[PDB]
Amino acid sequence: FLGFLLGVGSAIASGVAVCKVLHLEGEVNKIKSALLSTNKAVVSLSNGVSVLTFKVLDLKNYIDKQLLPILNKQSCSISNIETVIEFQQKNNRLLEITREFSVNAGVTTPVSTYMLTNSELLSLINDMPITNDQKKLMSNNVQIVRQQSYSIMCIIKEEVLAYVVQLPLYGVIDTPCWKLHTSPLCTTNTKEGSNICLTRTDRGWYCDNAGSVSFFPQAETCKVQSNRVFCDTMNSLTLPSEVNLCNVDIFNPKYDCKIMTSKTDVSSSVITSLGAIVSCYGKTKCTASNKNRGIIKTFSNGCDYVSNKGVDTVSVGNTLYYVNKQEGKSLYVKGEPIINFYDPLVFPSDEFDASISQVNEKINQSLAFIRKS
Amino acid sequence: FLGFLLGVGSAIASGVAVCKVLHLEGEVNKIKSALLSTNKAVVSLSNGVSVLTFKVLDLKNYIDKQLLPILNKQSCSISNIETVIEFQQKNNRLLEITREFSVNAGVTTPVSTYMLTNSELLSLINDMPITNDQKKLMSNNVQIVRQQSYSIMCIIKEEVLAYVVQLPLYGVIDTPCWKLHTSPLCTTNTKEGSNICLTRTDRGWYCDNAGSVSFFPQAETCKVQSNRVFCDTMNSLTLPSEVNLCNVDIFNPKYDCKIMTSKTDVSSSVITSLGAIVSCYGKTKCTASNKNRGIIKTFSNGCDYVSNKGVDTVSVGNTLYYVNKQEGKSLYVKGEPIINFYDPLVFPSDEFDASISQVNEKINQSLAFIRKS
Amino acid sequence: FLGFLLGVGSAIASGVAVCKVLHLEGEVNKIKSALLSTNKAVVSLSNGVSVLTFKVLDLKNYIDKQLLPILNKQSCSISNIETVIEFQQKNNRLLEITREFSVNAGVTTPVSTYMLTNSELLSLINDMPITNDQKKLMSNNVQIVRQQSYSIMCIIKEEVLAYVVQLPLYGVIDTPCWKLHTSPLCTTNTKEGSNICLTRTDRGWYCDNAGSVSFFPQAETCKVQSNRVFCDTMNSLTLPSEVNLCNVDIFNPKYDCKIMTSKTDVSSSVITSLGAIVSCYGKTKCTASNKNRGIIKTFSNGCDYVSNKGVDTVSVGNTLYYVNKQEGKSLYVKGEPIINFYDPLVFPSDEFDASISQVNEKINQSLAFIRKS
Amino acid sequence: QNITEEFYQSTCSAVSKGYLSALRTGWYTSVITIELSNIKENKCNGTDAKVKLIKQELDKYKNAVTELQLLMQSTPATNNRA
Amino acid sequence: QNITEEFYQSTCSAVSKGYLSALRTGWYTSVITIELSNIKENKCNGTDAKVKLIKQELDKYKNAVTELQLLMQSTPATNNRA
Amino acid sequence: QNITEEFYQSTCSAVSKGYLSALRTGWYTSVITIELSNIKENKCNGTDAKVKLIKQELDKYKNAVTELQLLMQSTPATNNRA
Ligand SMILES: *[C@@H]1O[C@H](CO)[C@@H](O)[C@H](O)[C@H]1NC(C)=O
Ligand SMILES: *[C@@H]1O[C@H](CO)[C@@H](O)[C@H](O)[C@H]1NC(C)=O
Ligand SMILES: *[C@@H]1O[C@H](CO)[C@@H](O)[C@H](O)[C@H]1NC(C)=O
Repeated sequence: FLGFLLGVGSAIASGVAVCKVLHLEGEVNKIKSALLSTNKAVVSLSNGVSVLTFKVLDLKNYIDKQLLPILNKQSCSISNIETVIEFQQKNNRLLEITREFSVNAGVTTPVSTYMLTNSELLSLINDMPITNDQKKLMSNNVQIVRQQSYSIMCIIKEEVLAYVVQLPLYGVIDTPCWKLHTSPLCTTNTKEGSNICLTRTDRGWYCDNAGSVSFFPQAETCKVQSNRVFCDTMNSLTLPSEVNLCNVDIFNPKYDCKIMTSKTDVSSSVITSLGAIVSCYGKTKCTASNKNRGIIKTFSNGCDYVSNKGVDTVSVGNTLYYVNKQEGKSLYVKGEPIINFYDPLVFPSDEFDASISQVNEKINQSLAFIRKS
Repeated sequence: FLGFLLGVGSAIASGVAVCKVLHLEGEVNKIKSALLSTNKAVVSLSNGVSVLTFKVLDLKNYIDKQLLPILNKQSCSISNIETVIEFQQKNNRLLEITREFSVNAGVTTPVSTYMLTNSELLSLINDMPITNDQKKLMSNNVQIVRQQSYSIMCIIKEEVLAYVVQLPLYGVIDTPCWKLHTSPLCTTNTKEGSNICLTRTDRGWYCDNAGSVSFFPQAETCKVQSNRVFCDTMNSLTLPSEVNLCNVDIFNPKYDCKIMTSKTDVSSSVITSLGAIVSCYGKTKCTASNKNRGIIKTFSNGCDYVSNKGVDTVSVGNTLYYVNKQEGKSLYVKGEPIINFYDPLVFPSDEFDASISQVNEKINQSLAFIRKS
Repeated sequence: FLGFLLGVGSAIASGVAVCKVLHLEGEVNKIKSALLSTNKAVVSLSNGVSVLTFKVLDLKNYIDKQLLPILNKQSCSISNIETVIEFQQKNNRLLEITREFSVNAGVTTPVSTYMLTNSELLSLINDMPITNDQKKLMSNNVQIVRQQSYSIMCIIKEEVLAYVVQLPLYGVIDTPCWKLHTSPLCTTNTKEGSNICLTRTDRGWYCDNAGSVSFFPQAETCKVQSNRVFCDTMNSLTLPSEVNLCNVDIFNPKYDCKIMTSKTDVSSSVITSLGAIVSCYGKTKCTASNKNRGIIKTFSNGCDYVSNKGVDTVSVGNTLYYVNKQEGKSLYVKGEPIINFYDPLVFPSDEFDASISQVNEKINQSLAFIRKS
Repeated sequence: QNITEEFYQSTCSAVSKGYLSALRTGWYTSVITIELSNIKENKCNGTDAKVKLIKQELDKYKNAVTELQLLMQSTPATNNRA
Repeated sequence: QNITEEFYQSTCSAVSKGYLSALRTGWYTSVITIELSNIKENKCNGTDAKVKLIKQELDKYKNAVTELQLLMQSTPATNNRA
Repeated sequence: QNITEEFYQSTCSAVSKGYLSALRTGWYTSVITIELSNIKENKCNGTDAKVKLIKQELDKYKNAVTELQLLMQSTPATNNRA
């Protein structure tokens, strides 16, 4: 929800600065030299950036040493298909890299196999100035490293093609993360509408990071494997650790908990890691079923939860949800719905991006006029 | 607009559960056996899911029976290019499936041709436990079936590669659908600003489904052919059939019609199925033209409509819109703009996600203080 | 921010109308004839649209004149691989175009190389009825022309495959553009919360166009090269030129400046073209550093700016931003923060999509009750 | 001058100036064609490996046409409403 | 009738009628398999160009398997929460 | 323990606990190169089919370079502002 609150930055800005340097004055020859003896070499830029350079595919030594005698004539008398196939094969990668840059106006993401192969990528990781453990992490999650990487087209100066592959660095590893799932909380009165709602807006991923908590408002941006949560700090907000108070106590003074108000009595379900939150309102059919046994729980009006244990499916109206079948324990923490603490009249029904105290100020303000007048 | 109101679920959760089963204990051999006699076979999982299995591409019997005699030496004396080309061709699909999974971290959508070809897909449809009519529908809309499908990478256990293709089931067919297009309704006073607006927020696709109406708030999510509307019920809200009252009567007691308020006197056009809605305000040039004849209608300030009949284009300020050229009749239903019923002072100008009664409560509340004080 | 304010239209509606004409009655033969003598020809449709037609790839004259003698037997006695390779090569494009349409349900964007190659595209541009200068622009920005183009599958009538490539026309060129970056403005009181915020909502691209200003609310939609800004007028709003008053004077009577209010005291940075805006609030670490030298500026609570000159990085909490290294001068325009002009009580804290006067009306309204009661 | 920027302290906003427009106004509709052939399943014993590759690629071409033919009906989308 | 439209002047809204549904309700899970081989790095001098192309494509197949094998562990994503 | 969940009845929210971070903080810029050749349109009669395929693929390589050369100027995008 809170996605609009995020700042802005250019992801490719570091890789772009490497292109600026690769142009002047010239530096292309500096790396062409370094890549004559080996297919891979570390190079220090005049800028002073120590950059790992790779000679993936050498078309020069193939066209010059295998195709050039045939065309520097005369008459192309000698030829063989075992060379036409070998050339078609060799050339393809350049053709496929060229295809990719032509649609993505010289900046691709994820970094494709043609841009950098698995063996090339795993070698690049293993030759990076990173921790022994950090190398293992990246190698075991290449699929993610590719999705979090960028490929920037740079230049074709003198006899050379250069494109910058910009790979992630994980400065925060093995710190505790948690996912907060929120759904609307509404009064369950027997009337047409005339119901008041409240929804926690703070839904998203949360990670302890440098004494604060990194908040990912659009949980849709993070990639998750098993325990492992892969995020980009650019898609975060850095909040005080007291943000976690809103879970146990939303009325705490230490942190003003982000909520939104409505009269939108709409039914829905949120599928969590280990269960399902059901926001059931009106004349809606809200159910949790097991494949073989059928309906195992019928949800009453209000907000409830069901654990994945022995539940495969949750149905809210005409919508069917498959619950995640992950092994883990869940805890129901019984409590009086926060919405019951509010007088319907004098309660501010249209706060789009509010908080507990904002709502409480508005309640007093409105209340005072009725009493003072 | 109302997209934020939707619930959450995992689309691949069913296909993921098939991967869990395909791993244990082992079940890979159970299907390897079943796919020795035929290239396609129905298999019942220990789970008891009856799953259609397909042996698309058999690289074993090609490498073992055509390439193995050459390399189980010695000396690779015998060789022929008619075999190098045949192998390059055969291998490519595995290479192209591997490419796809490497960027999409093992989950692709739409399901590509390399993942499942048209002949394979049309055969899969024709061997599904679905209605005679339902088979025709899917076969005639393969392009859609592909966009609504998922391909999940599973495992490579013993000599086998398995990936799950998860295809849609259309439990609701041939039920009436309708698309609601909304635009802002504003007062047209000759002043700088000081105008009040209202916009129906309920824009989207609507389908009668099981006694209720399935509402698709982001009409951008549905795929449409001709008459046919293809939707995913996960992108819906299930509303009472009385939601259709807001069209004919927005003031009806039976349903509280979702509206939003502003003082945002901004010009725009919405291109409908058979015409164009024009919200013309301020000093804006709002026009409807025919290619050959030029300007055929000049819109006055306020919200109006023009039918596609003899209209190719609609221009609102510096923006040109091409109207849809579909054959169909449209009906102008004359009525006093709902915004004229509101006293500008005492009218709540910033309701982001409201409804008629919410607005009416706020109007009374504010009105009472002026009268009672 | 203001993206929801945009109108709606169908981009492919013009190209779709060409498909309707290409079907009847028949018109396919009219173009088959015209494309017998040349591989490229201008054709006037019965509709009267003068459309450039291209015969890219002629599979008929290859299968009929090079493969047909072999299969119109008998016995396929004569054959050669130099023909199997030539055919595989020739056929591939049709196969790759077919792949593309199968996933994109017959409508692709960007227009791929297989759909239209660079040499084909550059020739198409050079044969269009456009200005000498307009030809240069498009040819120098093909990567953009591709991203702004659509490829619509049409028909395979009699011996022919036709797909419409719909290319942009730039009716507005070399007019001044500017980008407005906004960040939240908040009070910096030493209390837990109890702070009031304000944010300019008008962020986006702005271009002078036909006496008005074309506003692109989602600056994320525009493609930029160097000076050059490429936009689609469909993603714009057409505003009076007085919108630029909000920059120099947000309190001006001529235009009601779009702002939003909150109590959301959240830290962030916005990376601009030539610097960085820092919105620093609470206990957040807000800094600007140089690679070699480290921290060069520590931001105090409130909204500030730092120019890219000698700054490579900006850090707001746990988030690092790379500043753009573009050469250009920036100007700090000192001024009293607009939020200091507001009494915290009686200030409307939750205006999601407001403006200066809306806020000012609300302030008076609330103020009057306290005074009159 | 060229690219220049002004930061407004009072509003917490900055304007980047010095850009030139290239705004899409119209459209140019071009008809791209591929001239194909209408051979029919020819039948031959030809067990030759060079022929079977030609038979393999010819099936690929034939299926592509059938695919594209099925791809037509109905008319395009285009997922509107935003 | 078929496609018809009604414009409501009072609400600034229009309803397009005459459509038929095809709403995704369930799912059909199919297991697609590729039967592969388990050869081991065979060693031969074979300097022949026809062989080295076969050696080149065989390495491509072997690497693809290794890639797909590494692609497994852990289980899929799928970037939820909207 | 590992993955655990707590549902808060009073707030209609649930927290999934037991995860470990891998947050992208920095960037590693690597320069990937392709060493190419600078042949010039060689002219030969060579009507040989094996040669014309080599001539066909050589044109593909030459055009790719020209494409990539045209692809440079100006510098990258990247569609910012969110
Ligand atoms: C309003 O709530 C505050 C707590 O924030 C309380 O101190 C005050 O007494 C309430 N209104 C009054 C003073 O009547
Ligand atoms: C406010 O509107 C309601 C209708 O919902 C009406 O019953 C009431 O009379 C109005 N305010 C009053 C009571 O003055
Ligand atoms: C409210 O502000 C307006 C300016 O728009 C001013 O004319 C008026 O005097 C203020 N309230 C009053 C009248 O006390």
